[PDB]
Order: sequence, then structure tokens, then C-alpha cells
Amino acid sequence: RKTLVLTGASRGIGHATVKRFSLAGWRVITCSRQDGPEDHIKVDLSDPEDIGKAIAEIRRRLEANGSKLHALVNNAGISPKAEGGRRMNSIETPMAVWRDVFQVNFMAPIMLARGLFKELEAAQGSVVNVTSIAGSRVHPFAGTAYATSKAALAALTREMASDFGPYGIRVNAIAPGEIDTAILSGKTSEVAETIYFLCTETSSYVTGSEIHIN
Amino acid sequence: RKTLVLTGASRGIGHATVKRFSLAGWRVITCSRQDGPEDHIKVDLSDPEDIGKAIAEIRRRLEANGSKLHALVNNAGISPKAEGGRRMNSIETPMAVWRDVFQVNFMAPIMLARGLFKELEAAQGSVVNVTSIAGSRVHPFAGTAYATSKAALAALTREMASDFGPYGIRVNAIAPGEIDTAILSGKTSEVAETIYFLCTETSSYVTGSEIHIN
Repeated sequence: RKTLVLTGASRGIGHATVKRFSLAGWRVITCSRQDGPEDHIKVDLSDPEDIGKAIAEIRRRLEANGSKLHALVNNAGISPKAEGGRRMNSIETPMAVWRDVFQVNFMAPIMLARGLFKELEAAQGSVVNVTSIAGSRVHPFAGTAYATSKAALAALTREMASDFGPYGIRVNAIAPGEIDTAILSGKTSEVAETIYFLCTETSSYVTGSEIHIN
Repeated sequence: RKTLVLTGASRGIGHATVKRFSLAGWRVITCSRQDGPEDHIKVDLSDPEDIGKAIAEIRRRLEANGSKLHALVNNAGISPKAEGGRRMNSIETPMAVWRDVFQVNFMAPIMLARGLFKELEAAQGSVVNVTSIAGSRVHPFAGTAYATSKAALAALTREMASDFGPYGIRVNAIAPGEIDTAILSGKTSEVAETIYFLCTETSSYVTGSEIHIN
């Protein structure tokens, strides 16, 4: 059975992605901060100790599938609001928020990919980083730490593709057409379809690309 | 006298920038890790306590110029090498290096701008963030933490322009045509000329832009 590890399995893009892969017959292991149990991992992606614990548990679970990981999809993302639900801009964002937003949005994707490297290599698998329109334009719904971490994630995706390529692992990004509602207080189907494309045989030769959904 | 605070005043772009502003009659305050003394600030931009100390000292020095800062130029940037001088990629970069490179390359620019906000506002001044071709393409001379932090700095510049605009402070980026030699083991004149443009009256209406030197 082909296996997917998905972060950010929330309502919207997350659900749509779990549904598409499930209906295609994949084993889907979701990661979330919240509590088939063999296919959920509770992990705080702002906490490097907890990420290490999750990676080790995912590796144990993948032993059932021949220690192969066919896909890692990094869809977790946070955008903390300022006081009273306001968008948090560059002047107002405290150090702690820059740190935690870059840890969840930007570091966890590479920590997970290199932590799960043996299994991605064994499967000649695929890594998909979900980027954002906020990474290239100022958006009222997304604060500055989210925008900048997503811009950094697009560049990380490019660098990862170059680094992972010689090991046979393709790495790509997808930027949905609109801001992911999961950072707020048909289109989602199309994002899930494109993630599925990037994880299946049709995209075998595609790496280092960022697909923008219109 | 118009005043410039410049980080990354190293050989190459840094010197060329100090020279251009000095010959134009500005007071130039340089910041560097190394020891007219009234115009140098010794600061480790990887250390938030030291950045706070430097900001307070810069504010004291600017009292002589009516507590006005006409320009802040963020040119400091680091790209630590892997063992034996090798380029450090996404697989090999330890947590500590991602942290320190984003602190020097990305956090210090916004910490300095908001720390010096009263003086930039009093001068209706200009902030220039020096970005890099590595922020948009994989380069053999620049590691992954540098590339990704510079991509994040370009997005920060866009966000800062939007945030600082209503206060009358313009914010722009410049990406030189080549990798800054200061991260290694005529063109520089052109970078310094463009930084000077972005800090003088001709660019009064220019904000949120990233100038690519050919």
C-alpha cells in the first residue's frame, strides 16, 4: 500500500486531500495537535522534541508498509492574530511569534523530510510543500509572519528539490488560488487533485516546480 | 546632516556604500561585529540583547542630528559553510544555523527598523534591504539557509513597505546581479549608487519595490 504522511489535515484542503488519497487506496497518516488510531499522530509542530517523537513513531508505523513513504505533504500552517483578532503586521509581531510561525510553517517541513528521508528514498517518493499567495503578495487575511514564512517555504522547496533529486525524491510546491481558510477565524478539490498528481506516476519527472492554482 | 545606519559594511558593497554616502556629505554609522569611533557600533546581529544595546546607542548618537534617521540600510548577511568549506544544503543545515542565519539576515532588519522607528519617522526616511539572486535561484556559492532567509527578506520588504507607508517611511529592496562576495571565503559601485538613489529625493515615491541589478 502506498503511504501518505499529511500535516495540516484540517477542514478544507486537509480533508479534501485525505479523502482523495483514501479513495485512491492509500494509507493516510495525519499529523495534528489534536488527540483509525494507527493512522493519526498527535504532534505540536512548534516543538522540535515532539517532532522528533512523531518522526520516530511514523517510522515505526511504516515498517508495516516495507519502510516506504511514498508521499509527505506539508500543509500545516499558522498565522497568529494580534489583539482582538487583528492581522499581525511587521511592526507588531513579537519575537516569539516569528519563531513559532517559522518553526511550524518552514522548519517542520524540512525536519519531517530529512527525518523521514530513508523511507522517502526507499519509495522514491514525493514531497509537496503547500505555499500561499501571501508568499508573493500582501493579503488582508494573512499576517506578516505567515507571508514571510510561506515565501521562505517556496525557496526551501526549490533548494530541497536540488538536494533531494540525486536521491530520487521529487520536491514541489502548490500555491492555492486563495488564502487557506484554515488560518482564518471545488477550489479545495482542485488543490487536493494537484497534490495527488504531484504524488503519483504522472508527475514522475516533475521536481522543483511551484504550481499556482488559478 | 543626513544620517545613514548601515549594517554589513564589509569590503565590496559595504565599502562602496559608505564611500558614496560619505562623499555626498552624510553621517554614516556602521554596525559590525568588530571593535571616527562616534560612527561605529560593535554589535552581534545574531544576539537580540546586543541588537537592543546597539539600537539604544544609535538613538543616543542621533540626538546630535535632531533624532532623525534618514536611512537604514540592511546589508549584513551570513552563509555558514559546512565541514571543509562546503556549501551547506537543506539536508545538512543544523537547527542552530537556520536560527542564526534567519536572526542575522531576516530578523535584524525588522528589529532595527522598528527599534529606530521614531527616528526614521522624524526624518520621513528610507529603509533598504539588500536581497540576493540566491533568494530566487539555487546558487553554488550560497547555502540553503542564506537562500531561504534572503527570499524571506524580500517578502519582509514588501510587508514592511505596506506597514511603514502610512508613517511616511519608504521600504525597498535591491538584489545585486551576483552573489555578495562578503559571504565567500563597477558592479559594486552600481549597487551603492542604487542604494543611494533609494535614500535620496529622487526615490521619494518609490516603495515596496525590489530592484534587480543586471
